[PDB]
Amino acid sequence: RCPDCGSTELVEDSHYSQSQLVCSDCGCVVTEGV
Amino acid sequence: MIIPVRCFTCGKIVGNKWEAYLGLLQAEYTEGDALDALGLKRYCCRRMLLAHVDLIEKLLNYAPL
Amino acid sequence: QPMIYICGECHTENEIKSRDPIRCRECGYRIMYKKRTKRLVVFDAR
Amino acid sequence: LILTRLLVPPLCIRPSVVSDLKSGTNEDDLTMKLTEIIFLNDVIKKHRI
Amino acid sequence: APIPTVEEKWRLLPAFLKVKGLVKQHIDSFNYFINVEIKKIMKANEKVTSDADPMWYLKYLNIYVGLPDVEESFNVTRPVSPHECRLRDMTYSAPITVDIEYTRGSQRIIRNALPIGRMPIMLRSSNCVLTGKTPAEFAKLNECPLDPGGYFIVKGVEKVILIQEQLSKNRIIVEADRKGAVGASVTSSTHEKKSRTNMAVKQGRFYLRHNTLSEDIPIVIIFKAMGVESDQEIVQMIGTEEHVMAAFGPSLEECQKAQIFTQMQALKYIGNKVRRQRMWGGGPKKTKIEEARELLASTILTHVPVKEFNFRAKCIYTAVMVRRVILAQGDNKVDDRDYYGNKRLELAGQLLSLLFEDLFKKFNSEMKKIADQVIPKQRAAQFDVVKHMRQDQITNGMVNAISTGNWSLKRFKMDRQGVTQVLSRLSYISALGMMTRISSQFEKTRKVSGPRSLQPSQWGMLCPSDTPEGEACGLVKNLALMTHITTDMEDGPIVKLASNLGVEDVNLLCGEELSYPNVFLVFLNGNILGVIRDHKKLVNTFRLMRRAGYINEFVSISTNLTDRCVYISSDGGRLCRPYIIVKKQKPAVTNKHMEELAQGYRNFEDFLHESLVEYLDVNEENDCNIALYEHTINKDTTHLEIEPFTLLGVCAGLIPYPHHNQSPRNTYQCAMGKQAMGTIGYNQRNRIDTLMYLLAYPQKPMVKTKTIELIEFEKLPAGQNATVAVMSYSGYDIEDALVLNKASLDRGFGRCLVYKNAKCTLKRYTNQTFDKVMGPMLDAATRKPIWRHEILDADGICSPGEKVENKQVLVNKSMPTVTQQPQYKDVPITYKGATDSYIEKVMISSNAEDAFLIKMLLRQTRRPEIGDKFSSRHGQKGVCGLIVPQEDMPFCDSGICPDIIMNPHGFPSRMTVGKLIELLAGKAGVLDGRFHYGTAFGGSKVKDVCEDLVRHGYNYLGKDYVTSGITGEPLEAYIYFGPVYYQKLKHMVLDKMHARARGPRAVLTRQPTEGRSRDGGLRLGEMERDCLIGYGASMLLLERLMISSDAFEVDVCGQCGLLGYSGWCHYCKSSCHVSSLRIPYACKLLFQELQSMNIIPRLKLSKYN
RNA sequence: GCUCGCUUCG
Ligand SMILES: Nc1ncnc2c1ncn2[C@@H]1O[C@H](COP(=O)(O)OP(=O)(O)OP(=O)(O)O)C[C@H]1O
Ligand SMILES: [Zn+2]
Ligand SMILES: [Zn+2]
Ligand SMILES: [Zn+2]
Repeated sequence: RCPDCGSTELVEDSHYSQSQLVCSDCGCVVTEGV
Repeated sequence: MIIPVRCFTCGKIVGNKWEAYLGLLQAEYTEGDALDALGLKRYCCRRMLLAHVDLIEKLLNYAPL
Repeated sequence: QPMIYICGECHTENEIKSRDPIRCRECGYRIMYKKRTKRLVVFDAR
Repeated sequence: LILTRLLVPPLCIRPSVVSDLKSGTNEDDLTMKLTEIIFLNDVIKKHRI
Repeated sequence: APIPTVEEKWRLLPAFLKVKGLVKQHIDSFNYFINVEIKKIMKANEKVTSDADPMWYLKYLNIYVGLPDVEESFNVTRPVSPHECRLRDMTYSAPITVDIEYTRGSQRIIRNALPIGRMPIMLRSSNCVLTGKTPAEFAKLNECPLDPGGYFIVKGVEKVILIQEQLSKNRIIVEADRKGAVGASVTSSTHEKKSRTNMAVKQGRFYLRHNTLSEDIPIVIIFKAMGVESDQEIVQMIGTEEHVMAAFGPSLEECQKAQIFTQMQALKYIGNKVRRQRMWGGGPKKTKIEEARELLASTILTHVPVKEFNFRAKCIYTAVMVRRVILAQGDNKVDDRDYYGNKRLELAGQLLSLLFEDLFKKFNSEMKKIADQVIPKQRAAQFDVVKHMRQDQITNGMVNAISTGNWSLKRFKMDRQGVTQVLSRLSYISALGMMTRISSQFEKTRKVSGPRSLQPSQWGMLCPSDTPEGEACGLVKNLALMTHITTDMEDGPIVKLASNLGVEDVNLLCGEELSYPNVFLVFLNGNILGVIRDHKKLVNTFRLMRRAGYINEFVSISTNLTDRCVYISSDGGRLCRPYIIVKKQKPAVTNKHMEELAQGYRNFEDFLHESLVEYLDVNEENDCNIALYEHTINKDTTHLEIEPFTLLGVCAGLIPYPHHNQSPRNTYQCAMGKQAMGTIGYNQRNRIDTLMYLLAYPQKPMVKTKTIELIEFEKLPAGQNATVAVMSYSGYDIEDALVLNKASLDRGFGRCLVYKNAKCTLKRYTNQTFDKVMGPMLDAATRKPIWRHEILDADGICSPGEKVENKQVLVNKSMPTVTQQPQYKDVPITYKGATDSYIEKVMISSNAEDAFLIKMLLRQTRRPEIGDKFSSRHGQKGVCGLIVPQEDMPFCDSGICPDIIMNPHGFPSRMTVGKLIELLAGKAGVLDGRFHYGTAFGGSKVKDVCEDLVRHGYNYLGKDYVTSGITGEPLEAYIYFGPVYYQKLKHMVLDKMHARARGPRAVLTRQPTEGRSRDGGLRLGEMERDCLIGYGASMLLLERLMISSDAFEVDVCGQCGLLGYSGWCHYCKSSCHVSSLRIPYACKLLFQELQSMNIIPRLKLSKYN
């Protein structure tokens, strides 16, 4: 779940070679870096 | 691979004069007189037609078909 | 769902399902290409 | 100056790669050296016994 | 009265190319290896038996390699084409089988066809399927008819075995040492052992040094040990010159100081200086003198053979060596290593022969071990080798040695690397030039600068200009256009003719005759063949007999008047070049012979047999007189040069008028042509490689060299002819830059295609589970696949014809995590790319291991822009500085606007007059519809193209009246217009552009990665830090090297000085003195590593005030 | 992902 909005729309979307699991609703970066 | 439609420098339509040029090669015409008869006054179209290699048939020989 | 492929020498439309040994009828070639898609594709003349 | 204990470093100095494509893992040379040292200590103890 | 000249003489060159030339070397070597050498290797190890249980043996009868086949089918073979091996990522090999006879239970059992291995088949070889095929049959097999071949295909990759260069074996080398002492060295190498024995003069006396001796011993003691005990005979063998005796006096005095006067005493003294090879197994039983005699007979000077413990030949050899050292101790006539007459070239044949011999010996040893372990204790069930003949040994050995490229032969103790290299498919010229490469034994790691020089011995053999610019300058070379590498001969008739020609036996006379001024020593591959008088008659008779055909045409004979030695070379690897024989100021080749050759009456072999053209070696041509042209022929001429432009190699042949340019320009042009973009072959569409560059509309050059016609480069061009005007425009072409025309690029000029490969594998594991591809994950909201899975088809594999964007999946691969229900995790093949790509084809194949291999060929169509690198076939590499519109380009009276505007300032510093001559010839040719020739040391002259220009109404110097396109006013100076063959290079700004955000870091040291494919950041090297220090920018250096790279916050205890964690010190078991501190992560790693090394750094912290 | 080798680039 997202720590800010509590949503479950956590998508793994890499932004320019940066692995990043981020919430799809508010854009809160859950996890980043591999 | 294939004859370009437009000349690189000027832009005269040269793709339609390729096969006929080959006909002039199938006839007794040389390179210079054939290029003159085709209407290529400036040397850019002469270089375009003369220095072009017909590689499309060599590739079609390897085509699936 | 009929999945279609093309052989490397016969060039015939062969329908094979999942987990099948890659082969082609009336021959023994083992190179199987995929047919071109039917979706519309837009190209720019630039 | 004479060592009787060996300080094995943390895992940060000895990175381990989990290569799931095969049945093995990629380890640095220090881990193998420490493994061989422990094996030699055990063999020495076994021979002493 | 000028001497008549044969105009058609150059026609001798293509005929030579019909049976020999560029690629025939490796092909012939591989054929000789697989047809003759392999049988000899099998015969050398035909019988293998074990010591236990005698009367048991395994006898090989005959070995075959057969035709290439694939083991895909279940226990069935099938013919496979090399292109299929390229596609399926398998090896192109043929099953090595052998027929044998053995004894199972003392009853002879024979097998007529039992496979034992797989030999990788070289392309276009004798057993290759591609040989003896027509271009139509090549099209049926999806192989280019113009492909040079000669390379191996292993696991889908193309490996080429480079020609190795090494020093000749069994040759005395007189050289100075580190301290200036002029000593000698001889590396006696036989089929079994190679031993380098040296001789020094460190203290005015000669000591002999070998690896089998504890200390170097005087040469006189060795003389006394080898049978000759009288000192007078030793002195006579050394020489009778006064200075020779004066130099050898100290050695005799030192020998007389000791009590060594007989053979037994000398052998005992030598044995005292012999050390055991670390407790050799077996009872010695007083072997000291015996070990000394065995080392003298077998180990020392292996190439010099002793009939039955008769060291007469070895004594004469070491006496000649001492005499050479004495003569060299005066006038500094030190032999040089870079002289290519002492060089030998090993092709793929000899390397493969050694490798196969080693592998077969290992297989025989393994079989003998298995026999010894199985036969004496198993059961009454008689053991047979057939149940234990593993067939994967030789196959895996060959595959690994060819693929990895490192060769480790313990039987010969040879540890080589970089033997095989990936064939470069940048262009046809790239592969054609890489096929004829030669690496040096120096194996560049340091600045030698002694072999890197261009020696005059490379004349006609190796290309002088073609060399990789960089660290490998001078140590990687290319063969000439007309050259040949000799093979090994039988050496029998050579000895017979030498004995019949009056060569006196060396055993019949003493060494004093060696000191006579008219007596010449005759050698043979490093062995003393004997002595002779009037060596001119001997040399003339040997050359005439070689011309007649009774002696092999590759046997070389040379004479050294300084050392008075007649060398007869018959070993393989020597470089030879054909030359026309000249007798009495008139060449043997006439116009009638060339007319018969043109009509087809005779071939090059007929010229060889009729004593018209003969092969000359470097050592042989050292004594011969060669004339470049007919007018240069004088009274003292023995040979005539066939064609001077054959001096250049393959890559250098593309240079139009290379003799009008500078040598660094030619080198840079060769380097860039090795990277020139263009077509690869007629099968370039079905070919799927990891990286391919193709040209949209390639055009053959207008100024083509005869080498281009010979190598058929005009069928596969790698560039385009553009109307270049040499002038300065807008100041965007300051240093090497060029201005491109927008309208030209818009109409297809310079348009290029980049093909990349994306391969995925679905393999079956040990457990009965397999990798499976899921369908496109359709979105339930819109009933359509998601943006990531948009391009996927119904089977989860991307379909050709669509465009792929960044971070899109091509194959929806999911793999199990077990190796009870299987658990699959997704590992899709995402497309990493800045620009979009189009899928041309998707190939799906199945290997024998049920692993599905999927290869997608992505295509990108790129247009020339700012940053693309362009070449002009003259080393004038440039970058597109500005793209101006057509109306901004200047125009002539006819209305022609230039495509490429190049800076004139690049001409004076580089003196590239050849570029101007090529431009003029190309303009004349496109005017009169002809193809002028830029042949080296020849070609069309300037007067002819000037007359062609003046005839057509243009200026006789290329400069034409031009009106400025911008202001509309005529220019004050005429502009040099003309068609130039510009070639685009693979170096693009799109692939080289890089930008690095925070991104990922490395696990060991938390710093950005290295490569762009790894998305790494730039590195501030030591010199950048030095510059930042010199500027005095402390804060910028701190931000770059600490804040932005490896910043971290550690916890240090102020009591013990050690590193804590989470504000706690485990050492002191307290947390009151623990304080945070900023630090580079590499510094913390260093501190931890030092603590691991018992070097404990104790940090005493303090307030910043 | 670590290592090594080749190759290019200025
Ligand atoms: N090994 C190297 N170390 C440092 N810089 C290098 C190296 N190789 C190339 N460069 C860069 O390339 C430049 C070398 O060019 P330079 O030698 O001056 O001209 P050039 O290559 O001789 O061209 P011409 O042959 O004169 O046309 C200078 C340097 O910044
Ligand atoms: Zn034109
Ligand atoms: Zn088929
Ligand atoms: Zn503490």
